[PDB]
This record gives sequence, structure tokens and C-alpha cells, in this order.
Amino acid sequence: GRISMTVKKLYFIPAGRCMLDHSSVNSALTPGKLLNLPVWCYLLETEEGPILVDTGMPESAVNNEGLFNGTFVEGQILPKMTEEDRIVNILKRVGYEPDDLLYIISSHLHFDHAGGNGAFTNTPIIVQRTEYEAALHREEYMKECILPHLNYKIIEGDYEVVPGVQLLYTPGHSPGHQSLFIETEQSGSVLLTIDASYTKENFEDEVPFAGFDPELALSSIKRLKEVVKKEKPIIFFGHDIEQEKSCRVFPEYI
Ligand SMILES: CCCCCC(=O)N[C@@H](CCO)C(=O)O
Ligand SMILES: [Zn+2]
Ligand SMILES: [Zn+2]
Repeated sequence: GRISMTVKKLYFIPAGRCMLDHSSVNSALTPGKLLNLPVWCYLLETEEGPILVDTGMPESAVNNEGLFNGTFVEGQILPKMTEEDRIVNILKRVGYEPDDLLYIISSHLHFDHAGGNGAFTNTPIIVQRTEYEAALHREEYMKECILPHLNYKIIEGDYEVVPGVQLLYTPGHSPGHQSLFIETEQSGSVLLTIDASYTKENFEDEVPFAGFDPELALSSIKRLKEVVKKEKPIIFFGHDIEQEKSCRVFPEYI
């Protein structure tokens, strides 16, 4: 019969930082205090091979806090990225080259999640169709996040990548946002919300936060709460300065 298989290791890998006004983590706050938020990628060691979740910020952000000057989000988003935080350099320091990866999973195509996608020209890049179409046609997305000739593996809805690695369709923060539900050998069930909730309070208290469609984001939180009720996972949020204070990071794993 079937026996649940698990991921060997889940690593949390810091991939630079990004400043956002605090009203992006709580839409009720009056703008004027920036927060220096973590940017994450995740590396999964699986029986099938290594899987990278998200790819950090684009090269244009390197030593360029002013990347969004001149744009509709000038002053609202300030990347904090050095040369060391380029995904290929991160990967090389951990022990991989792009072609070693089995899959890339793009949670969504915001610049802090897909800015490194162009480095992976052979690995299949798993992305929701509604996210891909949004980035193709909407000028809010950076071109770096929707390069045309990458090996996209477009999916629709929930999806099993390999045994132990699940994608949960969680639109709202972006049109085709997806979260991850992972079963690891050391820890059991893990929910990576990604940006379906920037912080614990966005999830527990349903505090509104930056996103394309807040009403959808709330329904995706409600779905994730159903999952949580059934699976009781450990939960990690997308851009949570408080939670970062307790998160085990590379070279530790869960
Ligand atoms: C004002 C807070 C915005 C939060 C996330 C977002 O829309 N990111 C966009 C910004 C560029 O339009 C992206 O990364 O594509
Ligand atoms: Zn986002
Ligand atoms: Zn994000």
C-alpha cells in the first residue's frame, strides 16, 4: 500500500532583505515607518533531487535601494541586496549550480520571489497559470520575473511536485499565489504560507496586508486555516520580522 514519503531536509536560506512601509504588513497603519523585512528562498532535499522554492531579487536590485524610483511604488519598496545575495552565488556557496536542481517552484512572480528566475534556463519552473498570465500582461510585474524562454511548467490549482511536496493554490496577494505543504523527516508537516500571510497576525487575526485582491487573500487564509485544523503543521510566514527571530536557518534544517 501507499506509505507517506518525506523530504530529507528543508532549509531556510536568507536571500537579502527588502524595505516596505509598515502599512504593507497592516493596511490600517498610517504610512511613514519602513520595515526591513526578510527575503527567503527554501531548499528541499528530496529522494528525487533538490528543489528550490523562489529565487530572490533581480540583479538590478544589487546595491540599488532606489530601483523603484520613477515608478508608481517609488519609496514604497527598497530592496536591500548585495552581490552575495544573487541566487547563483547563494547556490554555489551551499553546493549547487542551477542545472543541478530538479525543479524551481515560484510561489509567485513578485520581484522578491522570481527576480532570479533567469539564472535557471533548463530546470522546469513550476508556476500557476493565473500568475504567469498576470505577469505576462500586467506592467506592474518586472520583466526580470517573466522572461520568455525559460522552461516553464505551468500548473493550475493544487499540485503534488514530488512525494512530500505539495502546492496549495492561495491567490489574493497576487493573482496566482501558491503556498507549500511539506512533510519532512525531522519535523512532519510544515506549512510555508509564503505571501498568503506576511506575518502571523495576517493569518491568526486576519489583519489585511499588501496584495492584489484582499477579499481573495482572506478566502485563501480561510482555506489554509482548514488545512491547519486537519494537519496541525508548523507554520512559517512570508515576511515576518518577529518570526525570523526564532526560525532555524541554513546550515540548520527542519
Ligand atoms: C507596496 C507593496 C507591494 C507589495 C508586493 C508587490 O506588489 N510587489 C510588486 C512590486 C512591483 O510592482 C512586484 O514585486 O511585482
Ligand atoms: Zn509578493
Ligand atoms: Zn514577498
